[PDB]
Amino acid sequence: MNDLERLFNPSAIAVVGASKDPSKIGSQILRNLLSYGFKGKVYPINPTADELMGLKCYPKVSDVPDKVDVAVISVPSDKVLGVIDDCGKAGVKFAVVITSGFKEVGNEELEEELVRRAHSYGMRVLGPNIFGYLYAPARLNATFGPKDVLSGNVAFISQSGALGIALMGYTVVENIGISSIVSVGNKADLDDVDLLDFFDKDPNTGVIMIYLEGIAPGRGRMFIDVASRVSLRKPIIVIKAGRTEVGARAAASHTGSIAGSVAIYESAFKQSGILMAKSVEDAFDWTKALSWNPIPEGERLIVLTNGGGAGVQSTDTFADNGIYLSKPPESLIQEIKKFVPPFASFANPIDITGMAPDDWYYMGTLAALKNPDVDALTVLYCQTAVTTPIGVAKGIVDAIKEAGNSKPVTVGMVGGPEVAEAVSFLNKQRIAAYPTPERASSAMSALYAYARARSYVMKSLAVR
Amino acid sequence: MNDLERLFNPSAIAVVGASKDPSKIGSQILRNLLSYGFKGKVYPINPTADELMGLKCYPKVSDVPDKVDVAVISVPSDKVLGVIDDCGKAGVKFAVVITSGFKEVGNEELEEELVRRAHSYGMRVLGPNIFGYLYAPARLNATFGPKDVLSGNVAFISQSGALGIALMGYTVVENIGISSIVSVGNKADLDDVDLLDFFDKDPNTGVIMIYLEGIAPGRGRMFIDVASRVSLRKPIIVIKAGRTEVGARAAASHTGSIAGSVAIYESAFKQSGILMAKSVEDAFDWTKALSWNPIPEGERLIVLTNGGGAGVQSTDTFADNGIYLSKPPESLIQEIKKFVPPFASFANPIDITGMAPDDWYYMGTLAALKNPDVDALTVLYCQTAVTTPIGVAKGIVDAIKEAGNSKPVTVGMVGGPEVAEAVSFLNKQRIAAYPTPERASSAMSALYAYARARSYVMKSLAVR
Amino acid sequence: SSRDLLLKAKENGRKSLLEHEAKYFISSYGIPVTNIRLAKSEEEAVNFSREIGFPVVLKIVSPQVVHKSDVGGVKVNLRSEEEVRKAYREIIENVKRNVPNAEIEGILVQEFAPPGVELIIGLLRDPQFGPTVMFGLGGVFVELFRDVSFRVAPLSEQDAESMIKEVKAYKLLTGFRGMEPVDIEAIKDALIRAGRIGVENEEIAEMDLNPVIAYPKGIKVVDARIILR
Amino acid sequence: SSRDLLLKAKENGRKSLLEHEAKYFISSYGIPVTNIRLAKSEEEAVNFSREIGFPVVLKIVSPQVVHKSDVGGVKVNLRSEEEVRKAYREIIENVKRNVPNAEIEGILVQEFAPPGVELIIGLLRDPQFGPTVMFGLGGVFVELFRDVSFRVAPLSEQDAESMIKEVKAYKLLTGFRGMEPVDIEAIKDALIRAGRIGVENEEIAEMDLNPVIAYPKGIKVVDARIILR
Ligand SMILES: CC(C)(COP(=O)(O)OP(=O)(O)OC[C@H]1O[C@@H](n2cnc3c(N)ncnc32)[C@H](O)[C@@H]1OP(=O)(O)O)[C@@H](O)C(=O)NCCC(=O)NCCS
Ligand SMILES: CC(C)(COP(=O)(O)OP(=O)(O)OC[C@H]1O[C@@H](n2cnc3c(N)ncnc32)[C@H](O)[C@@H]1OP(=O)(O)O)[C@@H](O)C(=O)NCCC(=O)NCCS
Ligand SMILES: [Mg+2]
Ligand SMILES: [Mg+2]
Ligand code: NA
Repeated sequence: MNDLERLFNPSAIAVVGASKDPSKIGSQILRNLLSYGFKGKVYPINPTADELMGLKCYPKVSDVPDKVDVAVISVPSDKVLGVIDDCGKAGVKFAVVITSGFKEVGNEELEEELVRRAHSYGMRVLGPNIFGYLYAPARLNATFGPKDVLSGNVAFISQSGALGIALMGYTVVENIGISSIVSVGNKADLDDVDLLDFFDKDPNTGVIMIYLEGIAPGRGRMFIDVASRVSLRKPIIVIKAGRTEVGARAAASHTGSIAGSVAIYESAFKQSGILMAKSVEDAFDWTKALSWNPIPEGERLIVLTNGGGAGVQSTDTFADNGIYLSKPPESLIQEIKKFVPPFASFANPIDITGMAPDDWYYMGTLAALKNPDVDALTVLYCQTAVTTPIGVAKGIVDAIKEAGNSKPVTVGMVGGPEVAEAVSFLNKQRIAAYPTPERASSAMSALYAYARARSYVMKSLAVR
Repeated sequence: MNDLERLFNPSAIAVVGASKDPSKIGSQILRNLLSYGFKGKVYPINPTADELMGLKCYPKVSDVPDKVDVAVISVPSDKVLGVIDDCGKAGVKFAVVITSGFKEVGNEELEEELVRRAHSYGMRVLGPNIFGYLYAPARLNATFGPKDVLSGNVAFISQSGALGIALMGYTVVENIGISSIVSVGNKADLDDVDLLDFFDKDPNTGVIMIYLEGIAPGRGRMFIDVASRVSLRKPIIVIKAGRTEVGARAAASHTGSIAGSVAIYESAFKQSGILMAKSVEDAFDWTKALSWNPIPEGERLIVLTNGGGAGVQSTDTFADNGIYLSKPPESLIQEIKKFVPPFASFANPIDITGMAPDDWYYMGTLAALKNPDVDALTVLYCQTAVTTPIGVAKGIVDAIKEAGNSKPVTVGMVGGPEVAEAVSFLNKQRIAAYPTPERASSAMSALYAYARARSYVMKSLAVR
Repeated sequence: SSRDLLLKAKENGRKSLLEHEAKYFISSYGIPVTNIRLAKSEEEAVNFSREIGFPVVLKIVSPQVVHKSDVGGVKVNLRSEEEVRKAYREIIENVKRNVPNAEIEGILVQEFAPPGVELIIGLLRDPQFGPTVMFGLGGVFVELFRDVSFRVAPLSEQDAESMIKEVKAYKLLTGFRGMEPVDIEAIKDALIRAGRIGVENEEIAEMDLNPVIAYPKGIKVVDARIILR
Repeated sequence: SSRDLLLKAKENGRKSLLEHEAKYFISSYGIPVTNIRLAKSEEEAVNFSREIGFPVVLKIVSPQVVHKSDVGGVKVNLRSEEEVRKAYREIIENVKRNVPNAEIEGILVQEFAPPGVELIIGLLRDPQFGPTVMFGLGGVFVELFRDVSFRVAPLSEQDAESMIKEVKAYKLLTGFRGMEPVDIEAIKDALIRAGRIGVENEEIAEMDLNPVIAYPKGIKVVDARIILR
């Protein structure tokens, strides 16, 4: 009852509440399921329809001549308990309850009855009040959100419906590759803890991003225990809703709950090795970098820049994150002195001057990455007439390939429309690129933050 | 002279060091002057050429049969003093010295002599070591940066070369309308105070953004005095380079200067009513909002959202900036209750729920703006199935027009590619729109931070 | 078993431990306390005072005292067998007088606490995370500025060390004007044990070790309150 | 003119004002100081101490001694002439023994300072911004935690008020356990006047009012340093 393998990888899924009316939510889910390419059996359930979207329809899940793993329930709340009973009779393992009108509108009684009854059949509940879920490795889009996402290794769990389903679309724009989207909504039964356990053991998932408004009473200890063990291998980024006192009360009112302690949540996340994001932008910028790079093996981070200004913005940003640069290895300085002028600066950042052509980015990036005393690289570029943005990007691509290793790299590029395209180009290659030097630096700082978070957890688990 | 009217609006400009070779800096500047459409006289200056780009060329500025206001000097440092002498003889008032190789490479004596020589002829020096300057109302692009900018009311002053010329290009991407770009580089003579004095009186300029690494010894008092009075009418945003100790050393070596005190600069900025941005993105987000909006008359800020999660992200972001939301006026709550369901929230943020169709954004936005007891509005949108991003955006535009008034508005929209277009649509109409609720809230926070900064200055200038 | 202190209190319907009981309970977990004895007779008070060493504080022990200072239930800086016998009778005579209806558990003989750096160690139960340890510097730093750190129990050595270094007043522990560096290992050790107390004893609702005094070598809890549920 | 003190000091090649001269100077600007007399005789001290009232504090005025306490040049709480009189010779010996290089301007007689909330008011010259005033709370708050605010002079009433509210230890001014709120207006007044001293007197490189005591009514500068250039 605590393994979620058949939720994410079902053989058969029923959609209860799909209709001949294509505008209904049930129908929208069914359309996403078929167009995203689910290869198992899909069972529309409707009282009267003979078929929906070319599939044989049944009036009850219990009429389906097959073992249904998952039932996506899109009927009004006054109908839900009846569908649960029939799912229970049919041996359904998971009820994914889209339906709203439970604890979030003050009807806790109905919600607790829903969970009570599902459990009497050995059935778990996701939600209620959710937009569904997606699992890319099973080609399963059981949401009424966008019909597609970029495939990748990021799992995104959201307690928020509207922001969750919107961020699902935002991942495409920000080039974030997704393994799963899970709407948890009211969290009446299955929650973050249950999901982390699954994503811990999921080889398709390498990073976990959570939008979290609150943890249930009595559940926090289990949360730290699971998240800390996940964090040893996979970074967890939490966007905490209500991270200010004022906001905690606002979240405390949005959900129907008393306001958790801000300070104690912060400490729980630290003890979990969790990275707390203060914003969507930070969370996505960090997710990109953590998805696409290994953690650095040491603190010999190099910043390479064709302008002092960007370098100083970077330095200040790194310093705000407790990251301080040190002198570059003399082997590296010697390597770069082969092509840069003598009024170049080598303090770290390594300033190759505003006169640097495209090729110096290739040569500079290659030299840094191949050097055995360099652990990570942030490449900064300010667009000038002596260069082309795409040429610089392609230089970075080639240097990364040539070096034939994986050291973390982030790229900050500042300029006009040509830079926007070059940055887009890099991100499509899964090279973490950003349109400012502070964002590229913030993203690299996330890689270090995670390495320090993992180390915190390792140390706290040390055997006496 | 201290008056820069004829630096920015010259009748005649000379480009010293333009060449038959179109790749050289002088030639790039000359090319930008003609394409951006300068209407005065342009005099290419070159030792041998008879004409450059269809214009009569002269070997010396002093041979030009005209009063030359501005000489743009793009010859090697060893030839600069010679050109200054000639310009001096010719009665030139402003020497815009592109050339590098002065204080920033350790040649102090040469820089001081450049200035000494200019002043003996009553000539002011911009630079040296700069990429030039642009002034849109004079259709004057005397830079070797991008050929074009969007026209508007923002003046951007930059002490950094490479970052400066790249940010010039970034303004286009971020839809920021520019009145002026000024590279000040080494600041050997003309500096921020002189420019601020000009932009104070310039009716084309409404907002001043400065990338600032440092101020000259003995210049800071005058800086406060001037910036203070400017801030009474025009917002100044400063991107401070070296606002951490390690970064202060980082900028100390890029520039040829010692690092000033971080804490005292920050107090000086507070006494000047200046908004200090820690990043390019913050500065540009804030500049955009300050450029397109009046300051709020009071503290009755309303947040309108179709998502609870977005609303709490906003609340937290406002709280971090010292901004706290109050319950909306009863008359507004009544106006909105006419179309929203009972499970809508009115705590502020006003949550019109996730099922809000496009036109509820029109009606909601209109009601808030028209209401006498609402001073400012932040509208948040999460892309759901029931809305269209562009429809929501057009509703916000229509509501702003139909309200008639000018109250500050910012917009935060989350979703896929359709949101990115809607956001772009709003920005091209000079409605400050952002792809996340935190950036929309941070932008509105800057409008309030500026109102508060202006108040700090007004109270400090109080008569005893 | 030190749990007898908790069971005894529960049975008598008390919602907290008496201050000597809280100290004994804490002590049983290996958290150091300022030395104390409960005097049954005057002869024992005198003998205890010699054992504990002068100067001693004498105070009435009874579940009835809301404020021990103002029932004449506290005599201070007693430096001799003479002065002990004197105060031992003034207290009882005065406390019998002003609150006769009050079962006198006894009179507490308390060791002098040399001056040092004051700390707060606390334990509370968060609805989400359960027993949580709190650390702060004493005096105004917690009471006025609320400069505190929290770790969810049980605490590892890593948790204890980082939460100490995290408070803004940390430098008061590493040496300043007129004060040597104090024993951080002792502090870590007490924090971990405070966490253990909370994890193991579900009947303890909260605990405040305050003041705790840190010295160049070791720490000593001066006062301890334990609330039951 | 009080500028005569600056001129005298410059003429004698000195690079700071003597402690009593510093306080006279400060006082002439309307910043309240603890009362003082410079004793040129064992007899005059004892009188000046009879006059100023009691108790008094005695310390050495010498162009050559800077950190006074560790050379034994500071004696305290001297209620009778006789109580003082031993101190006069007592310090004299102690400085004679340990600074025979030092020049003895006299011994300083200092009026007593009731305890209060201690403050620092500073004046420095920043290369960019010129005369700058700084504020912070005394003791560990400036010295250890570096909790200070700055304002470029001259200071408006707004500058003074906001820089006071800005420091982290600000609540030490608005009432806490065993301490009333102090006179914020009087602090603001002194801050503004400190700024005026810097703007007007180019010969002053640096000034340190430390400690300054804040009371419910008024403030008093206890010690002042003025550095010349
Ligand atoms: C779940 C919800 C969408 C259903 O609303 P609805 O589609 O308008 O409701 P309906 O009554 O039309 O029922 C849907 C279909 O299920 C059918 N149905 C009803 N009871 C049924 C049952 N026991 N078994 C199978 N089908 C059933 C209905 O007949 C209808 O099909 P039809 O069009 O052929 O008649 C709605 O109640 C709701 O909760 N909306 C908000 C949900 C939400 O936003 N959640 C996300 C938060 S991010
Ligand atoms: C200013 C600078 C670009 C000139 O270098 P350059 O163009 O390669 O040097 P040149 O000598 O070829 O260019 C000067 C041109 O003017 C001519 N010239 C030289 N002295 C002259 C004089 N006194 N009067 C008129 N023309 C003169 C030269 O003949 C040449 O023209 P040509 O092609 O016909 O021979 C270079 O010295 C420099 O400083 N580069 C960096 C600038 C920079 O980046 N600044 C901003 C940092 S953001
Ligand atoms: Mg929610
Ligand atoms: Mg909602
Ligand atoms: Na440079």
